[PDB]
Amino acid sequence: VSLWETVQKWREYRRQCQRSLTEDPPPATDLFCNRTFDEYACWPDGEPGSFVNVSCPWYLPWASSVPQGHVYRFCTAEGLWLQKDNSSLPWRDLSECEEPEEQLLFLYIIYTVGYALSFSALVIASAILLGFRHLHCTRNYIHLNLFASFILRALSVFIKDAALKWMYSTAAQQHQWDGLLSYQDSLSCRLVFLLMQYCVAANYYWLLVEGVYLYTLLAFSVLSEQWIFRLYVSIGWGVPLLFVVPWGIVKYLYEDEGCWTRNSNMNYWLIIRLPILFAIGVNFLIFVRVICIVVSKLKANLMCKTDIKCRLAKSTLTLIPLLGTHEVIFAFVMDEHARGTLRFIKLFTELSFTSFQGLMVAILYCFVNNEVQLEFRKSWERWRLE
Amino acid sequence: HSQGTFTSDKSEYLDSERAQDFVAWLEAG
Amino acid sequence: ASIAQARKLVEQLKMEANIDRIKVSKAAADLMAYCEAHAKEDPLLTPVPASENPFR
Amino acid sequence: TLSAEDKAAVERSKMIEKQLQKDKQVYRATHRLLLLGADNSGKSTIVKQMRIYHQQDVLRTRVKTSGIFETKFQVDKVNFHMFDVGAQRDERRKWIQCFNDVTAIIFVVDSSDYNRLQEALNDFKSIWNNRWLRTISVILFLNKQDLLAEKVLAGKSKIEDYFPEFARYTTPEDATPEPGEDPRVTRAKYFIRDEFLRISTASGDGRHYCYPHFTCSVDTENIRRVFNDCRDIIQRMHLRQYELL
Amino acid sequence: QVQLQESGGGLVQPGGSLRLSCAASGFTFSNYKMNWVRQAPGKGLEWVSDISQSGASISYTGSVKGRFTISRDNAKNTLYLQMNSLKPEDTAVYYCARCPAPFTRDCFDVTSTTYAYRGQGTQVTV
Amino acid sequence: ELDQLRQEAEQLKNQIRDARKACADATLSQITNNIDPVGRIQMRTRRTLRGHLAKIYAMHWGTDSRLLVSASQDGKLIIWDSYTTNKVHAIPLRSSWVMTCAYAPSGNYVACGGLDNICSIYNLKTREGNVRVSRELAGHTGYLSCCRFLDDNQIVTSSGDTTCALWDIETGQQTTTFTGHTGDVMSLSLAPDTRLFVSGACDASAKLWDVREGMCRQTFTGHESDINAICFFPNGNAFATGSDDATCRLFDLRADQELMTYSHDNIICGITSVSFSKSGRLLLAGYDDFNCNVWDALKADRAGVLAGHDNRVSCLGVTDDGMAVATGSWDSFLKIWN
Repeated sequence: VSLWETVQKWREYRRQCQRSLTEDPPPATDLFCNRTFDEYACWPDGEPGSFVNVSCPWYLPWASSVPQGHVYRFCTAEGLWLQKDNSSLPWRDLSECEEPEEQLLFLYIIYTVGYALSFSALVIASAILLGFRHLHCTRNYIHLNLFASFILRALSVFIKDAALKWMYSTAAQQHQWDGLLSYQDSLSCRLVFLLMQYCVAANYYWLLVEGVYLYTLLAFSVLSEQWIFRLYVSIGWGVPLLFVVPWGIVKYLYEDEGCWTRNSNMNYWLIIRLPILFAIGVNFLIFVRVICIVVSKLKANLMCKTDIKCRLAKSTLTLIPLLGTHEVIFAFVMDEHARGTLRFIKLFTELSFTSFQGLMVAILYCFVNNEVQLEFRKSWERWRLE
Repeated sequence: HSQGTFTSDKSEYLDSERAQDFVAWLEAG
Repeated sequence: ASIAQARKLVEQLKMEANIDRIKVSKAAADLMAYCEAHAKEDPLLTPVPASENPFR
Repeated sequence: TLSAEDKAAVERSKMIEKQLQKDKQVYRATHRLLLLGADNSGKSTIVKQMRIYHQQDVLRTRVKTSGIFETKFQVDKVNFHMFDVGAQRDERRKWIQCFNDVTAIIFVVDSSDYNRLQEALNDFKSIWNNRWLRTISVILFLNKQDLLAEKVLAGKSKIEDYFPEFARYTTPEDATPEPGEDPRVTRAKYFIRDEFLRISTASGDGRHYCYPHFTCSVDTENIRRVFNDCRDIIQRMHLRQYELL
Repeated sequence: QVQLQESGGGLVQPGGSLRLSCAASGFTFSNYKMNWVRQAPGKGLEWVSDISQSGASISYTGSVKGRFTISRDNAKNTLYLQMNSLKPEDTAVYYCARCPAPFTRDCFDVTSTTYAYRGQGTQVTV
Repeated sequence: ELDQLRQEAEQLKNQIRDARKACADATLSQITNNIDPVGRIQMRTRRTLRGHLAKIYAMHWGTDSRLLVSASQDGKLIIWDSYTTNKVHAIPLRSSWVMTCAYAPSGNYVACGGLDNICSIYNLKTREGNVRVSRELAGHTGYLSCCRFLDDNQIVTSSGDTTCALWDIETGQQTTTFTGHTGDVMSLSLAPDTRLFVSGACDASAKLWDVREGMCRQTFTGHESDINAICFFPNGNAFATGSDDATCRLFDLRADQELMTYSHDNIICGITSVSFSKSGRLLLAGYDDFNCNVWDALKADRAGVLAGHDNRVSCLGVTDDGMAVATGSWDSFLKIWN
């Protein structure tokens, strides 16, 4: 079941006609019965006054579901079958041979919006941080790298969707059946998708170094900051490659399918799914031992006004976007099993959130962060002395 | 990772559509 | 002791309170002469052209 | 040879920069404290027992001067510096500005001499509200706990004489007293602690805190207590940058 | 320079309801914190009471509470220190204290040995 | 007798007040409010020196208007080069608490001091091409506040024990000691002819000293709080004081009375540093509001703001030729303006 597959099966069906042109049936004694060399069978004319019946094609997928059917045509001595017009629309019965994705449209309209909003907010945030001199620090360097990993994710997501149209019915909207296979059998489409399997992994691993960093400021004494940053920038931007490039090798060593977009072999998909899940699990662990500490400093806050219920509730919803804690909910359990609405729910509950994650990590950790607010007021007031 | 799964899904349904249209452009066309 | 030091300071204060004290008009005139005497030499008053200074 | 001379100078500037880069990681890997007390508060003795935690150099004794720094004492593989001010004048409202970026301030109170207890109370209030010493937390040490016992046990006590608020004081329920102590001594021990704590309640809002402790003259857990308090102080500061507190 | 003057002290019959008033000049009186410091014979300096900038916050030394009063008066530029129920240990010298920095709630060196902005002092006896 | 001495002191004070009143005829500002002002003056940073870790307390320009030395609480002494922002020397300090520094007129020595009561002098003409503490000075019983070189073999120091003294570099003893102050002396400035100098202490009063004999020629009052900084007019006959009462005043040695009272309404911060200019017309000062307002001499109206510092400003200085103006604050940064 594949366009490419069936194009070559029609090249074989025309090779069949080439082999059938090699053995043609003799005509009858009349005007004609023009069946000549059609797009199905290649058998010329015949004896009319009979129910001329030729079997069903095999390359047709709609016909594999019903092999019992075939074509029904009653040739007559006049030269054709049964029609009101001459050589226009004949008597045929292909109904015997040839035997609803709404969600997709819905889903796609939602996340193409979250990612756009994120990208906008994140380029604004990154510009603000890179602007002021005062706030140049290790924490904000990590924040900028995480921002830049969300901007690289959005881009690839955008471009990838364009590719789908080009190699499918958007270019097949015209009469270029050939153009889709050439562009599909090229080496420029292949690159395009293998460029995505890296941006997603890099975003995941940068969320993972935002939590491992956060974790060592409390756990134990810090060391050479110079060395620390060099090791961190190597994990977030290069550990993805260590399992993305092997995945590209496997896809371009054996599978070699349509621009590496269909996870046919679920074992090769695990090459990417496993490190992502590892990063998500470490991020979730880093999120549970930081909330203990926060409740052990509020509950034990000397005088301690009992309000931990509305004070630590606002200190959990600010850590969720930074460490990407929402991914551990559905993804950790199911993956290639749910074949029901469960799958749809899973799909819907992740795409939606992840697309809008960037926007939130840009507000809470930059726009609303009071320190960044001091850059503005001071400068604004500075500028106000003229 | 829920992004490659949407990509895969869209691709397999979409691909199939084009195949039967190829057929109706020949046999039925 | 404290008493001896106080007496010494008193004897010192007495002679440190009888010095010439002219009117403030002469001091103001001298300040005027000094301030418009070198008013064109200080670069903070009249900046030099920004073509030969070492801060280009 | 303009380039040649410029190159000599540039090379020099790069040398005197590598040394600064090396010293930056040493400056930021140590903690500076400030210990100040009273003339009769056991201050000295405490400084002397941190020595046990830390031609060549042997018992370096210089001239009688100010700023007597201790033995660069260290615990649990982290270095601590403590600066005991001495040989100075009575007034301290001007040189106190130097210690505006220290990790913590150690305060020692002689809670055995009732007479001057109230005069020691003021100094803590004055240091608490200072504009420069406004984001610096203070560690409280109540020294000479042994001598307190005797007092309340002898005759001439009258601890409510200079403090007539003790009359209605009841022991807090949360107070965990030491197993094998006396009710009278538990009342006196905890009645001074919250005296200092009430001053710390004003101008609070989490900017800085105060940590009370019941220390003794020959206690050996001081360096531990200081390490734990500094660790608690550092962790709270980091959390405030991530808006978690 | 800055001069602080106090009066009302002296020898008087016990229970005389003494009067202690501080006179200030050479600086703005509405911009500084006023304290009270006492020096009993045979020992060092002692702190008694303080008042806020506008007279709102009031504190007392534990030993003497509910027997003394303080009242800052900007218009008359005086202080009210009426007192009663004398004790034999109340015989001492009272010094009118000041605060070096303005626009601040606390300041050191009120009981220092050689402070500058401190009154000359008056002698009282029961 | 105490009582006897009370009347004598009161009579002396009354006589001094009457003598001051007799010499006063009219105010300078009201009688000369006709000349045009200097306008609004704006500067912008040209160089930004970095490298210091902790805050900065003092700095001093050289005699060539090209080299300057700065001291910081991190324990390092650094000699800069304003032309190319290239460091030359980096001398570690014996003690990490430093509050003052100085530069020799011949460019051969420096000085430092702080909480430790010893003053250290370093040589920069060494044969080994390094630096070495040559002499150290001891004898003070209080933290040093300021020190300025007088020549290759004399120096003047100020300490917190209400005393000032003059030392000898070749052999270290107090050649002369000046006493009479009540509070702690905070700053001093030598005259251009090195014949007299003034010093303000924590008693709202200033004094004038003679380096030769040692007698206190004159004394001036008027402020209502501690004196934090003091400068010296280029002509050699005036000086300015900046106190913690958010006011600035000017004094004249011959007039013996204050002339200008630079103040405002919305500023409540103590002065930290004071310096003049080449023309004796643009007075610069520091503040706790993280700014450095340029006030004037006869104008008396902030005609320039040096905003750009994010922390307290502690040191300030100007070159001998006036071409450049430097500054330093508690953020461990230096700026140069024009």
